[PDB]
Amino acid sequence: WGKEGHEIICKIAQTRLDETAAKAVKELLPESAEGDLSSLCLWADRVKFRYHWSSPLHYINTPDACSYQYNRDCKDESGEKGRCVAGAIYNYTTQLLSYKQYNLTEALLFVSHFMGDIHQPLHVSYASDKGGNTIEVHWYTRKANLHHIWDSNIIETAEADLYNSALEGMVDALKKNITTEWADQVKRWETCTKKTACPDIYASEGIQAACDWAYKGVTEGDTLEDEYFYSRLPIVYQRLAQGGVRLAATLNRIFG
Ligand SMILES: *[C@@H]1O[C@H](CO)[C@@H](O[C@@H]2O[C@H](CO)[C@@H](O[C@@H]3O[C@H](CO)[C@@H](O)[C@H](O)[C@@H]3O)[C@H](O)[C@H]2NC(C)=O)[C@H](O)[C@H]1NC(C)=O
Ligand SMILES: *[C@@H]1O[C@H](CO)[C@@H](O[C@@H]2O[C@H](CO)[C@@H](O)[C@H](O)[C@H]2NC(C)=O)[C@H](O)[C@H]1NC(C)=O
Ligand SMILES: *[C@@H]1O[C@H](CO)[C@@H](O[C@@H]2O[C@H](CO)[C@@H](O)[C@H](O)[C@H]2NC(C)=O)[C@H](O)[C@H]1NC(C)=O
Ligand SMILES: Nc1ncnc2[nH]cnc12
Ligand SMILES: [Zn+2]
Ligand SMILES: [Zn+2]
Ligand SMILES: [Zn+2]
Repeated sequence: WGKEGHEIICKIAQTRLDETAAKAVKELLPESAEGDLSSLCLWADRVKFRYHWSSPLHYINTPDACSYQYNRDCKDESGEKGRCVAGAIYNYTTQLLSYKQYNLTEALLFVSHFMGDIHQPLHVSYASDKGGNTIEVHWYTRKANLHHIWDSNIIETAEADLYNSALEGMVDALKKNITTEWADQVKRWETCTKKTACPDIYASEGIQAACDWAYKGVTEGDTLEDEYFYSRLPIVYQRLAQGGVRLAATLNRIFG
């Protein structure tokens, strides 16, 4: 996701931390963050070139089908197994279990960003179109690629048009629904029988959404506007809420 999506996910997650995880996050954040995890939830995107080995860790490339399997797909262009967002999440969550050898401030920031990215449908999608990056369309009157529409345009258009430029408005509405509309599902989103995290569950859901909602109905050159926007917005809400709820559930398991 772009900045807004990661901020939303981290804002939701930080208010769902239990006391031991809230304590560990406050201790691991640098002073400049002023205690706010969401002020650094895009840090990982800012080291894609300084730490070039980290670039493939933001997504998963799959064959053209609605299927995801860790052993088949979690590898980078060189074929090195484990170098994809699911493998990164296992890596950095395992490093945080050592909290109170690695920089754990970086592990916390990578886990926060990657838990977000693994919930963007087009970050678990086709290698053949680079996760929709090569599908060129128009978002209303402007040129955009489909990947960027999902990382940024849908959220930005909702923030301006539906929330009158208050992104805290979108956060607040998601938090209200996590409490009043989605409570039973939220309990399932939080459940993980693994030691730490369950990224393969989230990636499987994500390629299914890429097929059914993101790629669906889209052809190079189409103009995506109100019909696509209103029909896809609920899936974006769902994924941002799942990302926030799961990031908190994971950090609570790790630090507890
Ligand atoms: C798990 O997390 C660790 C910590 O961020 C990652 O370690 C980093 O791994 C990369 C290689 O993938 C290392 O870079 C390479 O280093 C060697 C020289 O040491 C150099 O020959 C290569 O050109 C490249 O720069 C990097 O140094 C290393 N960083 C640390 C602090 O250990 C690891 O990649 C992650 N694995 C995942 C997410 O699957
Ligand atoms: C752990 O990693 C973080 C992020 O890479 C380091 O913090 C950065 O430190 C440099 C100076 O070395 C500053 O210019 C950056 O502003 C810092 N980034 C952030 C996000 O705070 C941190 O120093 C590392 N801790 C170590 C080496 O023990
Ligand atoms: C929170 O949930 C409410 C209720 O489901 C959502 O509002 C509904 O949105 C649908 C479109 O998905 C409309 O067709 C209904 O008319 C709305 N219902 C009501 C009572 O207004 C709302 O969009 C959700 N907000 C978030 C951020 O998830
Ligand atoms: N190749 C790729 N596949 C999916 N998402 C991406 N984001 C940046 N590059 C990507
Ligand atoms: Zn992102
Ligand atoms: Zn992206
Ligand atoms: Zn990213």
